[PDB]
Amino acid sequence: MEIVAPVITTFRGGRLDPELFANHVKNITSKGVDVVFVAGTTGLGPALSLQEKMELTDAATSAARRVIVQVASLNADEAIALAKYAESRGAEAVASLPPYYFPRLSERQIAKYFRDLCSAVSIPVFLYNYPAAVGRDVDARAAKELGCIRGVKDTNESLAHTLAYKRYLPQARVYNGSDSLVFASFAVRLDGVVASSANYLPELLAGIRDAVAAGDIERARSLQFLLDEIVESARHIGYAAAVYELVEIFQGYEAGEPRGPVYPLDPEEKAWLRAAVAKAKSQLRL
Amino acid sequence: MEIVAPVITTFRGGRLDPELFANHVKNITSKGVDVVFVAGTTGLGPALSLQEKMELTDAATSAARRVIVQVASLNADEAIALAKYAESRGAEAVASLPPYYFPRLSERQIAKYFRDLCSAVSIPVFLYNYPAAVGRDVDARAAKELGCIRGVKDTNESLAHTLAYKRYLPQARVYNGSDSLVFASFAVRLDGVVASSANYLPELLAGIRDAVAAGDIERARSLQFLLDEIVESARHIGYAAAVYELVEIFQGYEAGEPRGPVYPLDPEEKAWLRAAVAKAKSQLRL
Amino acid sequence: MEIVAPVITTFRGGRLDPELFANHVKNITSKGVDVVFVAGTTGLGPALSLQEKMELTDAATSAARRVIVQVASLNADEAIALAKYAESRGAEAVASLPPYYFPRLSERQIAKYFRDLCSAVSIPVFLYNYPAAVGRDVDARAAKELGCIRGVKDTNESLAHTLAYKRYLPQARVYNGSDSLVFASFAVRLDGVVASSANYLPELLAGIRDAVAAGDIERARSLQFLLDEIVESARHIGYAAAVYELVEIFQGYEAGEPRGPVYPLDPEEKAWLRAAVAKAKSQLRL
Amino acid sequence: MEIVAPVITTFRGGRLDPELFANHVKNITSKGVDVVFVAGTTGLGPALSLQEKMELTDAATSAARRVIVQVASLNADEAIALAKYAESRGAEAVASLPPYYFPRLSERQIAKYFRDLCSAVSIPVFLYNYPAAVGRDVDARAAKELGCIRGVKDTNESLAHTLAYKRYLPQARVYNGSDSLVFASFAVRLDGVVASSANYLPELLAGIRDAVAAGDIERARSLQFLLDEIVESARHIGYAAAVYELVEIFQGYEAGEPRGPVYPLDPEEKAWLRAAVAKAKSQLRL
Repeated sequence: MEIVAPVITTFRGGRLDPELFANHVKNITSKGVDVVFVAGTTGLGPALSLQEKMELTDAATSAARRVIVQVASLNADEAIALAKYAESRGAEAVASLPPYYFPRLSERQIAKYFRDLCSAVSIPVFLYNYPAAVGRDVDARAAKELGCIRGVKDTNESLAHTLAYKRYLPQARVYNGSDSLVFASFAVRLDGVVASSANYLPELLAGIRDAVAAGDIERARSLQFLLDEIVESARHIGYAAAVYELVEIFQGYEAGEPRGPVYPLDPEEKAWLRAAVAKAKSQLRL
Repeated sequence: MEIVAPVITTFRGGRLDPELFANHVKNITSKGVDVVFVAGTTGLGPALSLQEKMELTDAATSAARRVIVQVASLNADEAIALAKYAESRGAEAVASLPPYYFPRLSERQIAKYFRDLCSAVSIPVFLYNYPAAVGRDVDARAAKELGCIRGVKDTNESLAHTLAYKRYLPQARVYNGSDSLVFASFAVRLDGVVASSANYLPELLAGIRDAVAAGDIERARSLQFLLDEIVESARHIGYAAAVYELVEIFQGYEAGEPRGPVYPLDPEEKAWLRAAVAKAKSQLRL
Repeated sequence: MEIVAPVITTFRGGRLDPELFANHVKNITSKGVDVVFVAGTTGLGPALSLQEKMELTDAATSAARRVIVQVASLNADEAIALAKYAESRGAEAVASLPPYYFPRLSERQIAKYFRDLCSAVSIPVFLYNYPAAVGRDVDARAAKELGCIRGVKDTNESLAHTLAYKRYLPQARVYNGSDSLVFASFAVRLDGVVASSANYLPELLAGIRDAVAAGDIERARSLQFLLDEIVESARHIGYAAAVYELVEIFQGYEAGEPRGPVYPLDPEEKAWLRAAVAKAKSQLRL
Repeated sequence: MEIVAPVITTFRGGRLDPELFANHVKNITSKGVDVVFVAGTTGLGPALSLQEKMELTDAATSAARRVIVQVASLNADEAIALAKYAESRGAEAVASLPPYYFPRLSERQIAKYFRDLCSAVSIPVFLYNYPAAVGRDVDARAAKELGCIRGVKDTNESLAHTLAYKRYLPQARVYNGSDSLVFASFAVRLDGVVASSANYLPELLAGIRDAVAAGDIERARSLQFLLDEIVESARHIGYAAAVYELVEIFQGYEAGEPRGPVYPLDPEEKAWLRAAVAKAKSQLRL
C-alpha cells in the first residue's frame, strides 16, 4: 500500500522555486513517500495557472520517479492540454477534481468533462473527489457511470464513501485523502493514502503503515492520534499555510510559502505553531 | 431601487466574443437594467483568464454607463491588478467574492484579501457573497469588521441575511442576488437586485419593480411566480448554460455560448427547455 | 394579515400550569395576537405528553376565540386522536410537523401520515414545516402532492421557500415562522406570521404590521432590527428557555418555565438577558 | 470485540408483542449477538411511551443476559424514571441520545441532562450519539467534559469521529453504529459494532468479525460489500420499516411490524425488496 504525497507548491519571491521544491520532494521520497501527487489541494492546485502547473509538472517529474498530476481548470481545454503535457513528461497518471465553484452544473456537463479528459491521454485518469472543497460529490456509482476512471483519491471523512469505489470499481487504485484516516485506510487495505501530512511527517505515515502490517494496531492507532493533535493545532491558524511551517519544524529545511488568498503564516503564527506541536514532536520515536 | 445585471460572458468557439456581448448589454440596459455587473457567477467569472476579464472590462465600460467589475481570483495579485484596471476604465465600483474553493482559510487570510483590495483602489469595494458557491459566508457582522466595505451583493435565499447588511452597514448599497427574491427585495426596500434573470427578462424585473412602487402587490407577486416557474425549468437542465438559451428565446437575438466545463446545452436540452417555459412565458403580460 | 402566537407552555413545579397559560393567552390576544397556535416548537410540542397537549387544547380554546392545535407525535395514533379532540373543542384548524427524528423514512410514509390526519377531521389541516428541527422538508411541490393541505406555517429563513407555498397552493393560508422575517412577510403579503416573539412583544409585531400598511417601510425595518437584537441576545443563552424570561421582561408577569432537557434559565442567565435587552427595550416606543 | 444489536421493537396490532420480541432476541443472540440494545433508533425508541419502554425492558431482560437500555426522552424526568427501572430489571448499562429535535439548546442544558442521568443510577451511562437523527453532536471532547460517560455508541459515517472517543476516553467502551462500517470498525479495533443488520444477518457480522481476526481482511471486505448491497436496497424503500422485512427474508420467521409514522412496508414494497436482495442472498452461504 502506497504513501502518496499531495506535495506543497513552494513559492519564494512571488514565483515557484524549483530548488526548494526538488529538495523537499527528494527528502520526503527518501522517508517513505512512494508517489508524488502534484497540484492537489495541499499543492494549491486551483490557485495555480496552467503555466505554473506545467512548471510544477517538470519539477515533480524530474525529482521523483512516480508522479501523478492534478489537471483541473475552470477552462476545460486547459485540463486537456495539461493532461497531455503531464503524459509527455512521464507522469504515471493524471487526476482531476470534478468541475468546482459553480453550483448545479448538470450531470451531462460533469460526465463530458471527465470523458474528454480520458480521451485526451493513454495513461490512467483518476477521479480526485473532495466534496467539502469542490461543492459536489462524484460518488462510486457516478464514477463507474463515467466509464473510464482507473483510480480515485477521495479526500473525505467518510471511509465508507471511499471503500465504495473499491466495490464499484474493483480494478481501480483507491486512496483516501484525510489525515485522520491514514491508520484506518491501511487497516481496511485501501490501495494507499494521499495525506497532506506526507509533506511534514512521512516517517510517521510509514510508521503507521509498518505497524498495521505487523498487526500492531495499538501502535498504529497511537501514532494516528499523535498526528491528529498536530493537525488540530495547524487547523487552528490556517491549515494550508501551516503545512509549510510544519515541514520546516519537522524536516528542518526551508519549505517556501503559499500565495495570497492563501497568505503565508506571519511570524507570530509561526512561533505559536512551533510551541503548539513541540510536545507531540518530542513524543516521536520515528 | 436598481436592477443590476450579472451579465453573461458571450463565447464563440471558446473565445470571447465582444460583439455579442456589446449587443446584449445594449439591449438589456434599454429595457430597465441600471447597472452592469461583469464577471459575476452568471458571467462565469472564476472560469475567465485575467486577459479575458480585462477584455470584458473594456467591452462593458464601452457599452454601459454604470459598471461594477467582479475581480476575485485565487491568485490575489490578479484581483488587485484587475481592480486597478477596472478603476482605470471607469468602473463605478469593484466587487469580489471571498477567497473560494479552499476550506478552512483563516479569518486573517480572508481579512487581508479584502483589505488589500480596498487599499488598491479609490472607488468603492463591494462584498460579493455567495455561500453556496464560495463555501464560506462573510455575514453582515464580518463585513462591518473588514472596515472598508461600501456595497454588498448577497446571492442568498435568506432575505434576512441580506437585510442584516443594511443594519450593520447603513451607508452601504445592499443588493440581493436571488431570482426568487426580486419582488421581496423591492418590497423591503433593499437598494436593488442583482438577479441572473436580468439577462433574459429585464422587462419582467422592471415590471415587478413598477408594481411594487404602485402598491400593486398582487401583480408583483404573480410576475415573481411566473419567473420562478422559468428558473425552475432552467435549473432542471443546468442553469448556467440555460441562461444563454433563455436570452435567445425571450430577447430574440444570439447570445453566444458558455465554455466547458460549463458546456453549452445540446439540441435535446434546448428543445426541452423551450417546451418547458412556453406556458409561463405566455402568461406574461408586460 | 394575522399575527399568530406559537404560545409557550407554562410549567410551574414539574408540571403544566394551565392557569398561567390562560392568563398569558389573554394578555397577548389583547395586544394584537389574532390566533393562538398551541404546542408548536416554541410551546415545546415534541416534549409534551398527549395529556399535556389535550390540556393545552382545553385551556387555549377557553381563553381565545381562534386556536390552532399542533398535533404531531411519533405515535401517529396520538396525532389522529388529538386532532379529533381539538376539532371537538372548537379549534379552527390543526397543524402537524411532518414525522421527525427518524432519518430513513419514505415519501409514502410521510404522505400516509398527512392523509390519515386529513381524513380524521373536517377542519383544515396545516403543514407545520420546520426543517432545521424536523430533519426533513415538506416543500411546496410536496405539499400540493399530498392533496389535502389547507394552510402552511413555514418556520424557515428562506422567504422564497415560504412564498412557494402560495404559488403551489393559492387557496391555502401561508405563514412564515421566522422572527427575522416579520417585516418581510407583511411586505410580501403572506397571510401572516407565526413568530415566537408574539409571546413577549406582540405590540412590536403589530407596530411592524401597522408601519408596512402605512407605507412607513423605514419604521417597519427599524422595529424589525430592534427585534433582531433581542432575538440574538436570547439565542446566546438558550432561546427556548429565554422566551419565558423575555415575556417577564417585556410583559411584566410570571410566565412560568420550560421543562428539562429544556431546563429553565438559571438566575445568572436571567440577569444577563435582562441587561442584554435593556438598550433595545429603552429604544422601543409603543 | 462485540456485536451489539440495536434490536427492533416488535409490534402486532399497533401494540407491543413481547413474544415475537423474545423469539427474535433469542435467535439473534444464538447467531452471534453479544449484547441487546433496546429502544435505539432501529428500535423506534423516540416513538415509544415510557410504559412501552418499560415493557421492552422486561422482555429484553427476560430473553437476554446482557441488555443496555436506551432511555432518552424529551421529558428528562422520564429518562431518569426509565434508567432507574432498567437498573432494577438487571440492565448492565443505560444509554441516551443527547436532547434531540430542539435546535440551539445550550451547552449547560445538554450537560445537565447527562449529569442528572448519571447521578440517578449506579450502572454505567453510555452516550448514544447519532448526529443525523438528533440534529446535534456530542463529540469526544464534549463527552469527556461531561465527566460521567462510560461507553459510547456513535451511529456515524465518520470513523475518525468514533475513534476520537477512544483517544479522549480510553477507558470507555466505544462502538460504531453504521452498517457500512462493520468491517472497518473491527479492523481499527473499536470495542465493537452496534449495527442495525445484527437484527437480520447476525451471522454475516460474525463472519466479518472472524475474517478480520484471521486476517482474511479481503474476505471481510468482501462480506461487508455484500451487506452494503442489501443495505442499499432497503434504504431505497425506507430503511426503518425494511429492517423488519429483512429479518423475515434472512431469518425466516415473523418479525412483527413498526408503528406509524413508521408505517410497515406494503405488499408491493416487500415483493420489491425480496427480489432486490435475492442475488446478494444467493451469494451468501456462510
